[PDB]
This record gives sequence, structure tokens and C-alpha cells, in this order.
Amino acid sequence: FEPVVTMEEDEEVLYKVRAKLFRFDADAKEWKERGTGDCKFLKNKKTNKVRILMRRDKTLKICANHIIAPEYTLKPNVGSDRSWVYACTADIAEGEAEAFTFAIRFGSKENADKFKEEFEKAQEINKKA
Amino acid sequence: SMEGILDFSNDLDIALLDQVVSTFYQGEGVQQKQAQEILTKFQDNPDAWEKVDQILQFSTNPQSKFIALSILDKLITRKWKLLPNDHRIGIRNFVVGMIISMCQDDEVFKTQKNLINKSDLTLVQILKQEWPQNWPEFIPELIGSSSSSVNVCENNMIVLKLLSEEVFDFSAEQMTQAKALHLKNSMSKEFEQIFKLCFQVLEQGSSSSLIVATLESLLRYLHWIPYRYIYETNILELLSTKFMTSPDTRAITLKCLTEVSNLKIPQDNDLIKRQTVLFFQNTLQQIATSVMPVTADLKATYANANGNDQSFLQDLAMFLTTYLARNRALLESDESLRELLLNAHQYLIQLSKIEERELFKTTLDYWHNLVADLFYEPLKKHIYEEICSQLRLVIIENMVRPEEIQLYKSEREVLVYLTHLNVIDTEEIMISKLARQIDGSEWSWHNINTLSWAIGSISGTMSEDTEKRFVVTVIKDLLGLCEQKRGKDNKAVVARDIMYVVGEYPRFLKAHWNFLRTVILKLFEFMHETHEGVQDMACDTFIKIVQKCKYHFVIQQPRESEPFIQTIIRDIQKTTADLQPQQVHTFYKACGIIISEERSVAERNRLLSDLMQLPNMAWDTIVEQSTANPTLLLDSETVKIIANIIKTNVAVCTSMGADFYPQLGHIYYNMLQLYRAVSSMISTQVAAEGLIATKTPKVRGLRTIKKEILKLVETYISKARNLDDVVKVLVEPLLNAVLEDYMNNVPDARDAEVLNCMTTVVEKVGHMIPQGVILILQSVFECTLDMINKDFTEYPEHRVEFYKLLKVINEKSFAAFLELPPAAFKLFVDAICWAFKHNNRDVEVNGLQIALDLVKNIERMGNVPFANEFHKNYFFIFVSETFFVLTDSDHKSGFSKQALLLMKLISLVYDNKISVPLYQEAEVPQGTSNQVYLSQYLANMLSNAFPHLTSEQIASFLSALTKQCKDLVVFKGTLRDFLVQIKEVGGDPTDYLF
Amino acid sequence: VQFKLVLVGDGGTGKTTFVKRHLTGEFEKKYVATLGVEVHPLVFHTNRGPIKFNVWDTAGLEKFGGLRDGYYIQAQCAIIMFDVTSRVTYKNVPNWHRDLVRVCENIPIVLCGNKVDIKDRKVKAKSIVFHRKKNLQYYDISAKSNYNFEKPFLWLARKLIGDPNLEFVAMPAAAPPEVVMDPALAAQYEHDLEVAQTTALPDEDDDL
Ligand SMILES: C/C=C/[C@@H]1O[C@H]([C@H](N)/C=C/C=C(\C)C[C@@H](C)/C=C(C)\C=C\[C@H](O)C[C@H](N)CC(=O)OC)C[C@@H](O)[C@@H]1C
Ligand SMILES: Nc1nc2c(ncn2[C@@H]2O[C@H](COP(=O)(O)OP(=O)(O)OP(=O)(O)O)[C@@H](O)[C@H]2O)c(=O)[nH]1
Ligand SMILES: [Cl-]
Ligand SMILES: [Mg+2]
Repeated sequence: FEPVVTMEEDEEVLYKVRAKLFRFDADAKEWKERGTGDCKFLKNKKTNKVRILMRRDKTLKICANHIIAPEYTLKPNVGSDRSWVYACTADIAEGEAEAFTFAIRFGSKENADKFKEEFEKAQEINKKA
Repeated sequence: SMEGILDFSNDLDIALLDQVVSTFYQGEGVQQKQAQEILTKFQDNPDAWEKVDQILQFSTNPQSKFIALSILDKLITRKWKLLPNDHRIGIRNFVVGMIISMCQDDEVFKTQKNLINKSDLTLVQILKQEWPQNWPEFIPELIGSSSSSVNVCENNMIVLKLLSEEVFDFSAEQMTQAKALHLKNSMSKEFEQIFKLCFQVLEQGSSSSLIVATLESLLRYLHWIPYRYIYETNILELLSTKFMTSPDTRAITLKCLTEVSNLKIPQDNDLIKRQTVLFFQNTLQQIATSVMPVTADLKATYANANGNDQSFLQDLAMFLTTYLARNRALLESDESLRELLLNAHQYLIQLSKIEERELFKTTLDYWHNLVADLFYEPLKKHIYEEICSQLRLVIIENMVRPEEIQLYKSEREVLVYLTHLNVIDTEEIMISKLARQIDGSEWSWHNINTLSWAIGSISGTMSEDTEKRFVVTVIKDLLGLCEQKRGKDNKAVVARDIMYVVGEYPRFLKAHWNFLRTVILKLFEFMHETHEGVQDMACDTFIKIVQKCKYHFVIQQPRESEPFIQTIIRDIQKTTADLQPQQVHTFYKACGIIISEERSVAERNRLLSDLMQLPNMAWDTIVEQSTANPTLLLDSETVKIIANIIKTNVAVCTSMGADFYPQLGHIYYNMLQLYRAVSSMISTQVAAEGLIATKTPKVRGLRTIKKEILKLVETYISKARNLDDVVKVLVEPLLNAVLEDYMNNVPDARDAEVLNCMTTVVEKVGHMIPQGVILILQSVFECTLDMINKDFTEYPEHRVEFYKLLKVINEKSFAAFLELPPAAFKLFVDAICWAFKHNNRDVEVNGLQIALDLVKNIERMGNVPFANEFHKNYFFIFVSETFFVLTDSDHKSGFSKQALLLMKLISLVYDNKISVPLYQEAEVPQGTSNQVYLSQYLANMLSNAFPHLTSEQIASFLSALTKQCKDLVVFKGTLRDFLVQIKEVGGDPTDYLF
Repeated sequence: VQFKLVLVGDGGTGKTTFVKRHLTGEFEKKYVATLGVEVHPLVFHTNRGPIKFNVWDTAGLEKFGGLRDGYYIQAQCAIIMFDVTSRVTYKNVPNWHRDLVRVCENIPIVLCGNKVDIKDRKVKAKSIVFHRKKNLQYYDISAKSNYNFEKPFLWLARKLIGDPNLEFVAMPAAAPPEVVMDPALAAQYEHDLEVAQTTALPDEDDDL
């Protein structure tokens, strides 16, 4: 009897954490939210390059997509013990690659410290590759 | 060159306007923006109305003509009465001519509905100005012109629909009372003729578009017309048969019949009752034969969402619920109507299965009505047994979490009534749904959760014995389910549901001590489970059970060696060791609830001492090491510990209130020393590092300590019983610790919670501390006013707390304002009017209330110099400021209290309760009454503020206002009429005689 | 595949804030009243491909109303907004609805009660019934907490495409480009980062 008739598939998730991401608007000299959701470190199984990929909750829209460059440095913000700021030279969340000053904030200091640990591990992976 | 249209000095280029318009509507980015600004300026140009005729004739672009009509509408609604009669007639004829022309061209009629509809609304705006006093022939001509053309007839139904809307549905806020009554009476007088035309079209009409348009107008008429037009003509029969059969008319017809069901109707008339039954029979028969039978799966249909099915089914739910809520007793009396009654309800059951939250709530409101009635009405429930049985399943399967407060409440109430009507049926349904979770056929987290919510919701409806057997059965079954499931994801879901259910059955817990003890001990074990949500649910369940069963923890239970609260306290360090701070605070709060049940004071204080042992020991060690070494407060970790100590005190004080005093006494003096120590560090850090310091984790942690100290003090004083101890022991150290600190910090370092704390103090004991209240004012008044008097946005919390504080001081300790220097009392009046000009209700409402209370306070003082001086200085400031906020259109939420205040001020004068003259000498005759001077002042003031009003308008308004100043609802009416008249030219002064 | 969406409602109800959050992800705390209208494209990725809303965010304050109903011409869908902390915003919903449907007779419309994040709610759930007879969808939303914040667009999209199974899906994530540090913009970076590190992040009391 005849019977009735994301582009992340190439990647391993090294780390996942809930975060709020901000971009600095120098024009207004103020921090602006870019998205809240899961921040993931994805290792491409072909190139072994690790990126940050972050998607807003509800819409699943990308608010961060960039290589974790070995040259980047996580720096504290004056207001927060659970956030890092860093310059990013090429983020393609909104299409064309652009530089940003990012700040990413977590639920706790432990999460922030863990993120930094993983961020550095990924930098080291991006150096060997 | 697009800005050429703004020239106006030159003739208007129409092809250029159509460019700008096209660019706006179709264009993009930068181009759209520029065209936008130009168009907006063009439209707002006050002489642009002159260009309308030119645009309407010579433009090709229908959007241009739309905007032209907007411009004309501005003229018609604001400035019409400035136009000569001849010009008003010329405009009127041009509009009418343009509509007829567009309707007589079938191509235009079909393709330009937006422009025609806009034209029709423009016509109706003219009718509102002109009709019927300056256009008695309008309706006869309209009725006449209908016979000429089908397009014109259809369009005339749109005009009549809009007119009915403007006169009866939207008149209340847009017209004076007198003008609305005039247009209502006018339409009513000519309705016989309008109805005749509408009935004729429906009786002998082939055009579905014309029939639908006519039925749309009828829907609007049904809002106001007498029932005889429906019941004493053939129209009911037409609506409930013919128009239900064709789907083009079905949607509007069902809406008409819903409104028919709401008509005011004779209650004691057998013919009318038979007619009411009959149209319902006819309607449901048409649905069952032409749309879908009673058995149809509406859930499926609705989900598929073909064509207009969703709206149809929404409208059918509205019709059935509306009709049955009014008429189901009609269908219950005769047994030949039983099938109709049950089929209608079966349709509702089917509708209630639709997966659409807002539709479900609509049906649920009806079910609540029904089952409430079956719970009380004699000899009814047996009719509905099968309806109710189905409904039990529908509600159980749709139960939401108690967090959805209103929906959960509605569902619970329905399910409680249903449970009472047949407990066995409810019980069987729940036990069988539980078996389908256990056998896996219906297992899911959503499904077990919803079922648990349902089971919890009917707590207290069964007899104690029936409930006992039911709960044991449920708990055994859920426990078994929890065993079955693999992995703690699944086990945690079931455990939380077990926790949920047990917490909803306190009667069972109170009868079964061993079980209750076991449950508590299990929650304690779960307070070690770090799996997400488990510790939270355990702590939340603990406090919930305590809130309901607290007595059982404070007595010594049979075969226990001590009250269980002692056992909880003994082991508290072990119990709470793995919890987050917020969870620990909940735990201590729950213990506080139990301890307040102990009414022996010595025992209660001992329990309180024992509960607070760990916070108190940590506190003591910190206080000793902190004061001996003030550096220790720099430590991030210490600041956190101190904050958590204070928060624990707040938690326990929250549940113990007055009983907390011994613990407060233990920490109070060192806590105020800590407040000062912490204050210094913040001030030090701000100076050393800048205003940025207030954002830093360390300073935020320090400020948290100060705010939690204030919260503790607020919490205790708000609940205190011994107010003598509050005044004699607590208040003076408090004011010393906080007031100078507040005043002497920079704005950005001042805590608004200080204001809130002081509000509580004045509220509770302000009568007993007159000198304390003065100190409060002197410390916070000017420096806070200076923070908030530059704009409406800065320092939002201070703004709100500031006017709350002034409000309670003005209510409790008015003498404190009598002590102010005149210049500071002037700032007080300025501060009150500043609050009036706020758009935030939190500040605006308090401002108006303080003014009314202040007036009352001044009135109380009687005929003394201060009161007489107050009126001479401030009466007219309050009257004029109130009028400003009344009339500027930016403060509409405040209308009611503005009106009350104005009424109070006016009544003072028209009762002669102000002894002295308000006018300064050399202003009016020496003998002039305050009444006469007030009239003169207001007339002059309104004339200046609103120069387009006539003297006659202003005089009539003021005459009305002063006569009505002891009748608030009428007074408010007069105010609203004025607010209408100030938006236009040539308002009728006789309106104020309504 | 694009649709004109008109957003209407009283001043201060959160129309612009809601749209801006959807456009950029930012939450604007300041109230800057819209002058007439702001038009912005908004794209969602669906299982039926991308859907574009041409969002006409109109002014709710009478003095900034601009073309008013002129903005509604050829709208294919609408959101009517009020603020559950302001009753007058709800009292004016029939007025907005009236003006809107007179120009757009047969379009899907969502009624949205914004600011459900605020604890002291003034327009209670049981008061909100206007949508029923008008066949509007209703959502409680919060532009601030993001409660239900995609729902208005998901519902409208389902109505417009005529597919009740339409889902929003994750927009594909292209592999990002490898970076090269320009030594000429070395001192510039330090300056901009210095400023960013010493400007405090907003809402440090929030969960994220
Ligand atoms: C009047 C009394 C009559 C009878 O009491 C019997 C028994 N004495 C009661 C035991 C009660 C308990 C063990 C507490 C229980 C009801 C509560 C919960 C939340 C149990 C949860 C699970 O067992 C633990 C779970 N496995 C752990 C996990 O993995 O989650 C992360 C029971 C039944 O026959 C009757 C009611
Ligand atoms: N608490 C809270 N505030 C909100 C929310 N959405 C917006 N707001 C704030 O409320 C105000 C709303 O401002 P807008 O979004 O510009 O209001 P609008 O409706 O566009 O105003 P008009 O353009 O004048 O019609 C701003 O202060 C927002 O930050 C929300 O969900 N919750
Ligand atoms: Cl009891
Ligand atoms: Mg706006």
C-alpha cells in the first residue's frame, strides 16, 4: 500500500549564556541596547574559528555576529561588576561589517567571569587555527 | 522646488502638489521625509482651505484630494461660522455635487472608496454645523436622490451611518450638551422617513453592496431607535432569515441581531416574547442549514482561518452570549424550545474549544453567568447537565496559571460552581485526566501543569471527607508519576506540581499533622536542590503553607516534644545554607508569620530572638569590627553581608509588624550609626571620584544599605501599635541621622526613600511631633523643590515622594506651614501649582489634592488675618492656575479634581465666606462684592486667553458656572461645554442654559 | 512582500518606543513626541520567507498630529496602542479605532495594552472588552520587558499572508569576516573605549 504523500549546523556550541548586549553611541555618548538573549560561542567545524553569535529573544534576530579576535580585550565598565566592554572591528549582525564598542552584561559576576574565561579560551583557539 | 506649494503668494501648482503627495505616500527614505514636512506645512497653512476647490477639480491624484478634504474639515470644524452664509452654501453644494458626480461614474465609485468615504465624512461635518436649522431639506433630498441611482442610494446609506455615529455615538465629548440634544432630536424627528427608505431597500433590494451598506447604517440606528421599528415591522424576519442565508449580508446581520437583543423592550408582552424567541430560532436554523451544524468542529474551522470565518465565529459567540444572557429564561419555560436552547448552548461549547484567548474569555464570561445562575435558580440545573459536563472538560483543559490573575479567577469561579453542581463528574474528569498523564497518552509539562492548576482551583468545594479521599488519590498518583519519570527535568516539573497542589489544600494539611510535617521537611530537602526553579518553588510553597496553616506550627502538636517553629529555628542554618539571599529572606519572613501567631509575649520575643540569632551575631561582629576599624566598610563583601542582614530584618518586620519592636530595639542605635558611617563614605567617594561614583558597584552597595535601613524603619513605623515609643525612642535619632545628610548631599546623592520614610513618620505620628515636622520641612523642602522645578523629567522619584510628603504634612500638621516665613509659604503655593502643571498623575493628583486640602485648612481657620491674607495673596493664583490646566488640553486626566477645586474656590465667593475684599483699593467701588469682582476678573481673563470667544459666550459660561457651583456633575458639564466651545468659532451662548 | 502598517494611539503610550526596539533593539527611556509620522521598514524572517512592514508610526498628541487620518491611506494592517497605566489612553481607543476604520475598512488590527511591566496597572484586564465586537486581536505587551513583543507582528503576518501556521524563524547567520587592526586607528580606539568604560551601563538593577 502506497503511503500518504540558521547557518549554525556546521558549528559546535562551546559556551552559552544569557546576556544583554549594548553598543556605545558616541553621538549621544550613551550606551544603547542591541539585544537580550542567548550569547553563544560557536566553533566552525571546517575552519575551527570561534565566533560570538547572539540572537534577540522573541524575534531570534541577530544582535552579535563576529569572530572572537585574539586582539580583543575585555575591560570592566565603571557601573558594573558583571559586564565587559570591548571594541569589535567587524560585526555583521545588521549586514555590512562595522566597528562597535560593545558592552555585554550577564546575570551575575560569576557568569561574567566565566564568559571572560571562555572568551580567552576561544581567542587561543582562534590563534592556533 | 517641492517647497513651491508653500509659497501661497503665487497660484498653486497642482502637478507639483501631486508630486509632493506621491513622493510622501509612495516614496522612500530622504525624499518621503522632505515631502512629508512640506505637505504638513501646506495643510496647516491657515489659508490653505481656499486652495481646496482648485485641488478637488484639477488634481488627478486621489491622495491630493484626500488631503484637500482634511484641510476643508479643519475649516468646517473650527472656523465655519466666520464664513458668510453664501460661501457656506457654495461650499456645501460643491461637496454634495462632487459626491454625486463620483457616485454616477461606476468606475470611480468602485475604485475610489476612500475618497468617497472622506467626502461623505466632510459632508457630515457640514451637516453638524448646518443641519437642520440651515438645511431643512437635507433628508427629503437625500431620500429623493436615493431613488435616482443605486450608487447614490448606497452612498447615502454611508452618509446616514456616519451621521448617526457623529450624533449618537461620538457626540459626548465633541459637542456641547445642548448641541448634541439638538442633533439627536433632529435625527429622531426625521427617522420615520429614513427608516422607510432603509426598509424599502432591504425589502426590495438586489445589490448586495447596497444591502450591506443599508445594514451597516441599521447597526448604528439600533444604538438609539425605539424597538417598534424592529418588532412592529417585518425587519426582524428579514434579518433572521434572508440576510442570514447569504454570506455577503450574514456578518453585518448577526451584528445587527446582537444589538436587537440589547433593545429596550416591554417585559410583560407575550407577542414580543414570541418574536424574540422566533428571530433566535430563525437565526440558529439558518446557521445550522447554511453555515455549519451543531456538531461542527469550530476549533478546526477557526484555526484554518479561511476567509471571514474567524470574525463570523467571534460574532456568533457575541450573538449567542448576548441573547442567552438576556433571554434564556424564555427558552427554559416551554419544552418545545428545549432543543433550541440546548443547540444554542452546544454551539457555545464548540466555540469555547476554539484556541483563541480573547474569544475564550468572551464565552467564559457567559458560562460564569450561566453556572452562577444554576447554582442559585430553583429547578434549572437539570436542563444543562450535559452542557455542564462538557464545560467541566473545556475549563479543566484550559486552566491557566494563577499568575494570569483575572483569567485564572474567572476559570476557578466557573469550575467551583460546576464542581458544586456535580462533584462526582468533576472528580471523575480530573482522576481520568491524571491517568492519561500516568499512562503517557497525554503526558507533557504543559498538560500536567494545567491539570494541577485545575485540581488546585477547586479546593474548598468538596465536603471535608470527599476532599480527603480526592487529595490522597491525587497525591498518590502524582507521587507515582514523579517516580516513573526519568531525569530531574521531568521529576522537577511533577514535584513542583505536587508542591502546588498541596499548598492549595490547607484544610487537608490542618487535619493531617504528620502529612504537613512531612511536606515541610520535604520542602526543606528541596531547598538544597539547585535544579532551576526548585528552590524558589520550595520557598514559595513554604510561605504559602505557613500563611494558611501558621497556627499548626506555633502549637505543640500531639506526640511532638515542642512547637514546630522551634524545630524550624533550631535547624535554620542547615535549612537555608544553599539558598540565595532573596530565598533566605522569604524563609525568615515565613518564620516571622508563624511567630506573630504566638500571643504570649515572653514566648514570642524569645522566638524572635532565636530566629534573628544568625543575623544578630553577624551584625554584632560587624558592628564591633566596623566601628573599631571604619575601613572594613570598603570591603565589597562586608557591604553585601550588611545589606543582607538589614534585608532579613525587613523581611521579618514585614510579617511581624508591631511585634518586631524588640528586634528593632536591639539594632536601632548602631543601625543609625551605620547609616551615618555609610553616608560619609558615599560623600567621600563622590568628591574623590565624581558623580560617576554613584554608578559604581561599591557606592550602589552602600546606598542599598541606607535604603534598606529606611525601609526597615518605614515598615516598622507603618505597623507600630505603640506610638509613644515611636515618638519618644525612634523619631528623634532617625531625624538626626537622615535629615541633615539628605540636605547636605549633592542632588544626585540624595535618596528619595528619605522623603518616603518621612511620609510614613508624618502619617503615623505627625500629630505628636509638630517640631519634628517643621524640621522635616526645613531640611527637605527647598533643596528638593530646587531639584524638580527646572523641568518635569529630572529626579522622577523625588518629584513623586516630595508631593506625597507635602500632602501628608498638609493633612496632619498644617501648623508646620503656618510657621513658614511668607517667602517660603509663597514657594509652597508655587510648588502646588507646579504639581498641577505635571502630566504624571502621581504628581498632578497629589498637587490638586493638596490645593483642595489647603483651601479646606484655610477655611477652618475662620475669620483671622492669616486666612484673609491667604485669599488676598493666593485666591486668584489658584483660580487662574486651575483654569489654565483645565483649558490647555494637556491635563485631561486631572479634569475631575480640577473641577472640584474650581467649584470650591467659586463657591467660597458665592457664599460670601471670604470676609475681606479680594481686590486692592482703587480697582472697583469700595462697596463692590467679591462676587461681582470675581465675574469681572474671570471675564477679563478668559477674554484675553480666548479672544475668539464673544463676550456673550464668556458671560453666559460664567453665569452658568457660578449658579452651578454646588452641583459638581452639572458644573463639570458646563466646563466640558466650554472646552468644546473654545475649540471653535461662534459657539452658541445659550448652550450654557442646558 | 511588503505591507503598510499604521500605528495609532494616545501620546506617551509607547508606539515609537515599541517600533524602535523592534528596529534596533534599543529601549528609549525618554519621551520625545512624534511629529506627524515616522516611517521605517521592519523585516521579519518567516518559514514562508521574509515579510516587510512599512511602519507608519503616527503622532498621538493633537498638536503634533500632522496629516492625521491622511497617514492611514492604503494601510493593510494596524496596531492601536494604549497604556494600561493610563485609563484615558484606553478611553480614547474607540476614537482612534473610529478614525482608522473609516479610512481602512477591511484590515487586520491589533489592540495592544503597553506598559504591563508597571506593577500599578490602572486599566484592568476585565475592563478591556472593546476589541471583541470590533474583531480586533488584543495583546498585553511591554516594550520594556519585551512581554509578548513579537505577537502583534506575528498575528498580522499570519493574517496578511493568509497562513495560520506562519512562524518567525531564526534569520540565517553568515560567517563573519576576519579582522585586521589598522595601526593608524590605534590611539582612536583607546579614546573611544576609555569613554565607553567610564560611561555607566543603564539599569544595573535589572536581571540583565
Ligand atoms: C494523610 C496522608 C496520607 C498519605 O500520605 C503518604 C505519605 N505519608 C506522604 C508523603 C509525602 C511526601 C513524601 C511529600 C510529598 C507529597 C511532596 C513532594 C513534593 C514529593 C516529591 C518527590 O517525592 C521527590 C522527587 N523524587 C525529587 C526530585 O527529583 O525533584 C528534583 C502518601 C499518600 O499515600 C497519602 C497522601
Ligand atoms: N514602563 C514602561 N515604559 C515604557 C514602555 N514603552 C514605552 N515606555 C516609555 O513611555 C514613554 C513612551 O514614549 P513614546 O514611545 O515616544 O510614546 P508615543 O506613543 O510614541 O508618543 P507620541 O509620539 O507622542 O504619540 C517613554 O518614556 C518610554 O520610554 C513600556 O513597555 N513600559
Ligand atoms: Cl487553623
Ligand atoms: Mg511616538
